[PDB]
Amino acid sequence: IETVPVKLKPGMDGPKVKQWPLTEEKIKALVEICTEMEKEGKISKIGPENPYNTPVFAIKKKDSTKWRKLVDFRELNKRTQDFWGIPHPAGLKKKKSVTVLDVGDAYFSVPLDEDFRKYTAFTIPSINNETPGIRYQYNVLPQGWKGSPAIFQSSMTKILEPFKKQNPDIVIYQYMDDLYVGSDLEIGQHRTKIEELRQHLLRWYELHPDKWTVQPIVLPEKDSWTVNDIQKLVGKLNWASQIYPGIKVRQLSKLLRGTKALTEVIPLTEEAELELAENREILKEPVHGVYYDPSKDLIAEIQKQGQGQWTYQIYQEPFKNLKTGKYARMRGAHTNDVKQLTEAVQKITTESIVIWGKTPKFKLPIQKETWETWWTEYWQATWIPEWEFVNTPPLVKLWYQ
Amino acid sequence: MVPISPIETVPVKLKPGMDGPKVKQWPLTEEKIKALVEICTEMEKEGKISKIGPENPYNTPVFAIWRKLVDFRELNKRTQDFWEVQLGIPHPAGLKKNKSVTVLDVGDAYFSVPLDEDFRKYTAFTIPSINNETPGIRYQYNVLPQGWKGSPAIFQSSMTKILEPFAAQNPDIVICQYMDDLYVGSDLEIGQHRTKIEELRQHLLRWGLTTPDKKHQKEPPFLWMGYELHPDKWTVQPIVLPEKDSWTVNDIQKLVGKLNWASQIYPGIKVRQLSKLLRGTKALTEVIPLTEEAELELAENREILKEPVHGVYYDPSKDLIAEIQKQGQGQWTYQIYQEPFKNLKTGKYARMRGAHTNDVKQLTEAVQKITTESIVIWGKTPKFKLPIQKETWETWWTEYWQATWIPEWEFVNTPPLVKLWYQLEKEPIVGAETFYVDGAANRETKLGKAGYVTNKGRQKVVPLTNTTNQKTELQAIYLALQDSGLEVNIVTDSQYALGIIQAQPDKSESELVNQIIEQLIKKEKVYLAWVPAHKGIGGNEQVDKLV
Ligand SMILES: *CCC(=O)N(C)c1cc(Oc2ccccc2OCCn2ccc(=O)[nH]c2=O)c(C)c2cc(C#N)ccc12
Repeated sequence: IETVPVKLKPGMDGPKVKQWPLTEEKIKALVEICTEMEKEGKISKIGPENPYNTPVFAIKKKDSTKWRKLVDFRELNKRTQDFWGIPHPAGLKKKKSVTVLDVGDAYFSVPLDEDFRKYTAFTIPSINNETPGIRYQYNVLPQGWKGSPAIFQSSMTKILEPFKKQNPDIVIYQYMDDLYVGSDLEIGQHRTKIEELRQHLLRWYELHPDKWTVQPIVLPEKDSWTVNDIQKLVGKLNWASQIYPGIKVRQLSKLLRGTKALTEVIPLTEEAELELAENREILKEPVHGVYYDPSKDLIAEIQKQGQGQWTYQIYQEPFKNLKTGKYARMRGAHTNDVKQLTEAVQKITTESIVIWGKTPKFKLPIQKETWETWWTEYWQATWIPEWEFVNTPPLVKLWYQ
Repeated sequence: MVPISPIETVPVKLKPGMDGPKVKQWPLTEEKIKALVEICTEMEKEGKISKIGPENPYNTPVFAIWRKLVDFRELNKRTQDFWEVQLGIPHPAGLKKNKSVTVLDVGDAYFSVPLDEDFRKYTAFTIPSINNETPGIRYQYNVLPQGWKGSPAIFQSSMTKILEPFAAQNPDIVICQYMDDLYVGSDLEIGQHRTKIEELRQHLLRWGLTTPDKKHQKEPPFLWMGYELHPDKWTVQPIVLPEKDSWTVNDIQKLVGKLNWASQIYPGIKVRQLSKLLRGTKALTEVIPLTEEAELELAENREILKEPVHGVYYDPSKDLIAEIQKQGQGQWTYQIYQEPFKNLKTGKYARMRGAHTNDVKQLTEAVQKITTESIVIWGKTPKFKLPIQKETWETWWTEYWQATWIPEWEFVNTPPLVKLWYQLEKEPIVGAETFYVDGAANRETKLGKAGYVTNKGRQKVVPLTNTTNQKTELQAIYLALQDSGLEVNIVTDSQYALGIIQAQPDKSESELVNQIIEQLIKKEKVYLAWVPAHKGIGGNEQVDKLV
């Protein structure tokens, strides 16, 4: 009911980002949505004196046919002054189950600082560049802007005070327009509790982190090894020696002496079996000196393994993985690589939000033009992370398979 | 007098920390001064400008060419940024055919849009006095000045806000603003069309804006931005390729400009060989001879451009189809249409700068470009006709290490077809000879060696001059491919060669890579395995090639 002064970082002007082209159905959807919002005073038309711009598109969330308006506030978010903070709940990832709730509508009940409004300008584009586009700016806290959860944090505390006082065993975290509610109850009790919390918030996504663990490096167990098997094993052990210090390959490399056919079976000497067993024991231990630094970026790498399987690693320093995983879920994307990749990016970003409370920087195994052409077609999340593209095939792919 | 509705003014500011312009007025001749006095007296009588006192410290130079021309470049430098009047040029193929298209001249409205009063003081200008014996006449603008930075945007936005209700309550017409002209199209009967035109003239007159009753100068065919717009079709303005005995740099740049421009409706235009001559020149007057490839390409272009070709307008009730053909040397051509033999438009795509490439990647990129262009022009993705088999694409995207996707498409049998030229095995080949390869080079003398040893006792080492480590590794793989049967296993330690081959190129800048590609094409089965170097892996002989 009272506006809090907001400004940008010193020396930085507002965002000026080109609006990318949109299909006719997304444009019409945005026209309906924005007309309804203008009737409710959430946004207002602006004139040519506003030079700023932030891209906009439209999506369709899970289990819903209604179009939703998605604003790409990444540039404005990095250009907005830092708000202050609350330490991340390290127990949220340790909980048995977590549920994500979209609380974005609440942001629309708080007015936005007048002098800042011009920085939220966006454009509904026209087909074939016939007009300069329908230009709007926000009058209330917009969805996707980093200042919205910071400004609403007091009100959110006031609304969640009775529920948090009633259930001290339930962990509640907030990131952007999402509310993460973790507990240890049964799925039915968790769903009834989620309906209880949503009806509690009304009058004012099943996720199980306990079923997720870090993935160790495993080596094959065989009764007969070919030359090729031993060569691949030596390669993988040499790669792992960058992570684990005491890895030793010389006794296994001794078996490869001579020019033999790749398919020829080679029996393991006793020294080779002992070396392999020592390597197994070394790989069963965690990596030495692995810590998280909140001042550093999180880097997420993804490898396409084929047959709908994807691997990923989250780290800050090379060979110091903070998280590893394997997303093989198949959900209506059996024939589309890009949809699978987009869903994998969204899941990894969610896991990173739960663990560290921020989004990672992705390295995507895809050409820039393909990804930038198609990723908005399958995006369903409120937030958007940063990404770069790798054009050279990494050799370590099969070592994560 | 009928009351005139006021046009809402746009608040304008200067750039932060800056001040208004202060430029010294040039001395003018007596006749020019008299001319500017008459013109400015007329404009003051009309209300475009007003006289001001000595308190205004700002000034902008004025000229006469009479005609008054105020040079606002300094005030433009000091004026805030505005939203663009246009985010792009409309394309004729996106227009939807109309039974009637009428043109209205709203130029007189340009001078009826008021300027923000707090900003008017920055537009001050001074007419010099005769013999400079009296103080010059001081004026300031009350309306949007021609040449000021914000005039087109503020004018377009004002006109848009004016036209918004009229367009909203007449959804059976189309109104488009372009500069000081309005274009109204409709499929209504000509009488109802002219009627609604009169209604528009009245609605505009309610803001005091006057549209001329005189028969307009613009009429079919419309000549606009190098285009001809006809009632039922569109094309480019006539493209004439000049006959030159010798071609200079500007001749060839004009030729590639004409060919690029013509390629949007004339199918099959090629610019590769003619563009190859302008490489790293940076000399506008330099005269470059023509290669024979440039002559053949130019002849094909003259054959394509011999007679006029037209594109049709867009019909949203029909499907959108885009067909692609490979032309060779990284060139691709495409046609976008809704009916066979009647193109909406055409175009071309050239491969990006790269060391290695293959046809499938290029076809993919061209598909993405056509998709983006089509979403721009028509707001939807077209159905594609591609010269590639379904099984080829499925093998490719299922085995490719990168994620890739092409939208809905169908195979069209139009040679040359895009195909995969080799596929490496997933497992070692039983019964095939195993070649352990290696190569090495001296960094100073540039002397190297490349060779192999095999499980059957076959061996080879070749000495090389003017070489590097990477070249000797590739050369080693090449020697293994040369001297092996139709099925072969190959063991290397070169992460460089594996990085290249795993990218699956069918063409390269390096002749060595191309030779390896030819050898791979000739084989039946190839398994390529990698091992760490200097790890004592027998067979992998670093000492044999380091001698
Ligand atoms: C605002 C005008 C504009 O941006 N552009 C590119 C533009 C369009 C145009 O054509 C139309 C204008 C209004 C309604 C409909 C159309 O075209 C529909 C297709 N069509 C074209 C021409 C014709 O005779 N019939 C027809 O059905 C025109 C004509 C122009 C003209 C000029 C000029 N000079 C500049 C921009 C135009």
